Order: sequence, then structure tokens, then C-alpha cells
Amino acid sequence: AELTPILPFLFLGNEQDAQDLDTMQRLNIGYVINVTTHLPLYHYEKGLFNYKRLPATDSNKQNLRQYFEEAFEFIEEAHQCGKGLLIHCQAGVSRSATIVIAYLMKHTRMTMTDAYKFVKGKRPIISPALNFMGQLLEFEEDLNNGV
Repeated sequence: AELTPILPFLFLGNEQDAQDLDTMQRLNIGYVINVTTHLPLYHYEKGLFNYKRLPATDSNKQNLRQYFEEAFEFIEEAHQCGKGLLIHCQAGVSRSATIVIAYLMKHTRMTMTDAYKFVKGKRPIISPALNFMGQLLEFEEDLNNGV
């Protein structure tokens, strides 16, 4: 699957997209979120991008909610200086997709269902782990209650 534009400044990809320096520059991406503990920060040595690692493991029983606010601040940082941001994990199917869905629910005010449908329409391969789906559902509750 190709790199997925979500918003003009937000792109959802896999570990191969993170290696595509030509695409990254063409899309004015200046920021990179890596949602794994174990993948490299590709192109770090080139001194071109600002990076953020959210060190998610390979276990589906893990807590991703704890990374939401950190990721949100970084995305707003990129948006506020007029650059794009690439968020990726290994396949762009579960870990990175969950954070993107969470972002759309909080900062675009979409319901979980519409946020999921929005990303799924653009990136048909997404399929967040069921434990991640439950955390998003609790996040939706928290947003609706003002928490």
C-alpha cells in the first residue's frame, strides 16, 4: 500500500514509506512519528527531519492511549510551522492507524465510527488490533463526557 495522505499535513505510512526520502521531500514532510520501539529512525543521519519515537511493542495487550497526547502535541508542532508529518509503524495497519484515528476523534471531532471510516476509505488495509479498538472506544467515551 502506498503512503496515505490523511490531512494536508498528516500522512499515514509503513516502514517502507519512512525510507522513501524522495516522496517525503516532495510532500513537504518535516516531521516523523515512529510508533515502534524497535524500528530505526530512517534517514536520521541526514539531518532533515524532526523525529518522535512512541516506543510501542509487538504485543496487542499494550496501552497505546498513553502515547496519544504526546503524538497530538507533535502533530500540532508540525502543523504550526507549516510542515507535514509522516506517522508510521511497521505496516501502517494497526499501531500507527490507531493514533491517527485517535487524532481525528479529538482534533477533528469525528466520532470513532466516522474516524475509522475516514481512514479506512483512504487506507483499506488498516485493521487495528482488537485491544486497540477497545482503547479507542474508551477514548470516544472520554471525549463525549468532556474528560
